[PDB]
Amino acid sequence: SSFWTKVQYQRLKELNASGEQLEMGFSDALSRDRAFQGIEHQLMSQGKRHLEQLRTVKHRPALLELEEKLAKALHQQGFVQVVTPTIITKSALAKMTIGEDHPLFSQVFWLDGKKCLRPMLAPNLYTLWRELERLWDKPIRIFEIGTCYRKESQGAQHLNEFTMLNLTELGTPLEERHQRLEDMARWVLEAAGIREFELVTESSVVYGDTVDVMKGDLELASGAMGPHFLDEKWEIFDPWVGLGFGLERLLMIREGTQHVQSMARSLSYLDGVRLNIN
Amino acid sequence: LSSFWTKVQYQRLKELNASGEQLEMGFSDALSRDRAFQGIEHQLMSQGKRHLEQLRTVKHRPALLELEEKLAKALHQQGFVQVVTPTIITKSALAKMTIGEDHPLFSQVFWLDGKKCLRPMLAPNLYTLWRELERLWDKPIRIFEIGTCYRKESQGAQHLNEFTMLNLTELGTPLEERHQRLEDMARWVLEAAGIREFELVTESSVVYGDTVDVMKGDLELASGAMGPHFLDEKWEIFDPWVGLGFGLERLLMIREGTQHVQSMARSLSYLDGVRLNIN
Repeated sequence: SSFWTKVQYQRLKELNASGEQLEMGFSDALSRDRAFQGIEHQLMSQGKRHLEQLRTVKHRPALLELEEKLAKALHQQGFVQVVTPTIITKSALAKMTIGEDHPLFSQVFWLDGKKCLRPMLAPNLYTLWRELERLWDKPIRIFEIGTCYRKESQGAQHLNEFTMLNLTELGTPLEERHQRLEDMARWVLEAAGIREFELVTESSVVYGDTVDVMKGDLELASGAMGPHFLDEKWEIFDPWVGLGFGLERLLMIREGTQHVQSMARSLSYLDGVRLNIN
Repeated sequence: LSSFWTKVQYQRLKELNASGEQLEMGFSDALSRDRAFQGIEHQLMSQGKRHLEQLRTVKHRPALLELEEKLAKALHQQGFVQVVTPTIITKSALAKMTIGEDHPLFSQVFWLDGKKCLRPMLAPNLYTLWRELERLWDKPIRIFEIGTCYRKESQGAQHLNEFTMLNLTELGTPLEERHQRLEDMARWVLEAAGIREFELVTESSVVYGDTVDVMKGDLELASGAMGPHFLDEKWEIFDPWVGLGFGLERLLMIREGTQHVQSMARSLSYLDGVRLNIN
């Protein structure tokens, strides 16, 4: 009836110990300790092995292989990729809501009294939409892949630095909005190797007719469409659809993993492998 | 040659990547001037629109993104392992780059709070990876990273708070081959970026190791160094090594011969070197 001690559970965890392995039980406190050195060793061996694949054939971790595969898949559907500032103005962050109540101000990393690290890509993409609409015929399709920051979590699994992928279409014919939302989820998720997922539609006073792509309980992405009450402040007058994916979750929810930090930007892990091993 | 572009017209033609010729030309008076302006602006805008049409119909991604992929693949080919590290670093990390209130680096940095700031360079994170990997992989160990870095101060006429760096390194380079290895790194990167002429100026500082800079005539394309280095002690590094760092936007600017370093940087007012403010 003796189970893993603290440090043992936490160590095995970083090493991506299964859920079952973690729930293992032993008779005596020493018998346990013996088999501990046993599992850790096996898991370490796997990490070294995987790291060997990175050194000799991949040459880049999953996050980057995923980004390229997703970008290419969208370039193929005629999406134009853009790269915008990670540093946005207070003024821009404010337009992300109506009224003088800007909840987002309490969860962002302020650099200045005027500047902050973007916690999302929407304000930048909103800006480009307005500019491209005057230059390009619709539908207009653009997306971006990049780091976003949020100083405070909503759960003990929300990273400070995370990678997002927002793709949008300005000019979507109204009756095609839902279908286009499905297309986007399909193009991205299939390209990531995830075929199962529901498009749980929803509609709130605020969020509006918001869409949540999910694989059971876990949400892979969040999307919305326009006319949207935020279009006024941004000067957008065309209907649209957009979807935002958190790439670390996609990596997580793909190669089934314990912690999401195993593959997020890090110094402790390399391509999902803890570094202080064997 | 009596009247030249107003401090407003000059600035506008600059944004629209007007050539240095156009920026200088003068005229008889305010008219011949204000007429040639709208005439040049119009041509520059047709240009930008045309370049954007290429982006929209065939490239599907801007120069910065295209360059990043070419450079990364070129290094994967020479056996370099690409890594991705956090943009937020500790005060300790920054300090190990020898400093405190000592060097103004602490004042050139964007602090998020009392113990963390946005990385102004990629060195500390790579320093950490060397340490970890030296225990798992046979040397020479080759790794590199392409990522955003932050500095809140201007050095030259150009200044980006957000810039993209490419730092490649080799841990375990034999002493007698360091200079050559720097040549190689300089070559693999720049040649892939489409820049053919450049020189590695090695300054054997009589005070602090050897400082290396890749120069293009008078412009600096990359900054580097080699170990043993006086900072290796704190980072627990003991092997010889070489590293080179490149600012991608600057590289792009140098190559395409453009006015602003921001026209191809992360932006909201530019897209693939083109000012959106056009028609």
